[PDB]
Amino acid sequence: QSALTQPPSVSGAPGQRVSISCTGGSSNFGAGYDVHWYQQLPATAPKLLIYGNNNRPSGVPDRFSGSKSGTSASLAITGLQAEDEGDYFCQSFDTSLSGWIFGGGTKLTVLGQPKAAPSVTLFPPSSEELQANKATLVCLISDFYPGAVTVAWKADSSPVKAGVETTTPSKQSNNKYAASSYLSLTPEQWKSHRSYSCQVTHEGSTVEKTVAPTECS
Amino acid sequence: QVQLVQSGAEVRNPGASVKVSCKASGYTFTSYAIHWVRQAPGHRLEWVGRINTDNGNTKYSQKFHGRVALSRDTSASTTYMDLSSLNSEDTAVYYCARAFYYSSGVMFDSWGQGALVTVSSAPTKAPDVFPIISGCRHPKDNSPVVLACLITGYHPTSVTVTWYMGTQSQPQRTFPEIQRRDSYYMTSSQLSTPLQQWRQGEYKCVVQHTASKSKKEIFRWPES
Ligand SMILES: [Cl-]
Repeated sequence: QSALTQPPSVSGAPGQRVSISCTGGSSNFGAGYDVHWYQQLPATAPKLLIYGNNNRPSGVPDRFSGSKSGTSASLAITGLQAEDEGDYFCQSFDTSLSGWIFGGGTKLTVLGQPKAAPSVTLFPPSSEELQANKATLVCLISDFYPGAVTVAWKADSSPVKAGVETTTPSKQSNNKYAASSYLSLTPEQWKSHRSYSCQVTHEGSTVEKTVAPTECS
Repeated sequence: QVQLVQSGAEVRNPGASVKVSCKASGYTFTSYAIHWVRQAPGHRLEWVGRINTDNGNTKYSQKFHGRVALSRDTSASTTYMDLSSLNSEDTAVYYCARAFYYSSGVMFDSWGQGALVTVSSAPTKAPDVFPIISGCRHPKDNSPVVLACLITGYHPTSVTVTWYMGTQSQPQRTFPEIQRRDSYYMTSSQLSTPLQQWRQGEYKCVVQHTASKSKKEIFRWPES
């Protein structure tokens, strides 16, 4: 293979150890080229972590280490901290392509973060948006862990079958997940029903919030 | 210290071209070669090419079919990447990196911050921002009041939001951006702490969209 292969992800508890393998082929590792490793924390540029199979640039702690045999290379991380979460790429050179190649990257997850139920707030359309002949219901879902959530909408007590757009959940700066669901209605549809409900399911619990055109009057 | 600083984000139509720059400092510019590496969404890092900062010799990846050109201005300590005939697969963050030769190889010991190039046919557009509220603005019923701003109809990503009570920055809750069918984006930002009562104009959300050179503040939640 003229490409490097890394596992898509590894996980480990705080203070424990993980190992990230990287395998290549005859035209890179088999040609005698060293392997380098790079760390990419969220919203940051790649940083050189290991060069020349097992050397650390100045400043890189001893708990990040590398090794390489003829076929495989590995990055080891001991004493895992939450700040280690991110993507880790191996790198080498390939003679058949005559260029630099990178591994697919391994996303490191540091376990131990406790379960957290979502905080859910449901917003009705603003008067300004209604004045512009648009009605959007906004279901904001914050501070939950782990990432999976399911959203269902109800017009009165009937399931809404159109107009729903929900975000893939993603971690925010607080290391917790957030998500949003938007129900697009016409002003007429909004005023036609008695209420609307956003329903959020997360780790054996469901929380539902309701808004009505009549309230606040 | 050694550092590479790149130019800002760019938007281009398909078939156009883009030039990104990489200004070097903290070391002898012509003594180290510079590489360019890109990272497209949902893809791994991909080597673009190399340029010798002394004589200007270049070596490009064959994946680009001559669509890329690298240059350097020794007087300016800057290298440049030109990528022509842009397509949607070129939407990516483009990094520059310094090549370091050790005893038995070369690695990329220092990286620029990255420049996001977005290739799209949708025109750049500032966001509309609506004040949204849970709790009726003037609640009689002792329910907490949550303030948020609904941010829609902008392109490209992203927007930056900050909240203020008077002059002090306030804690906020951020959310993903989502792309609509029309290719324009939509997002929200929520004031973290619930309120009870406040003077009109006390709180505000500030939505910055650098691509459209615009900034929009909402400081009034009216009666509904
Ligand atoms: Cl107000």
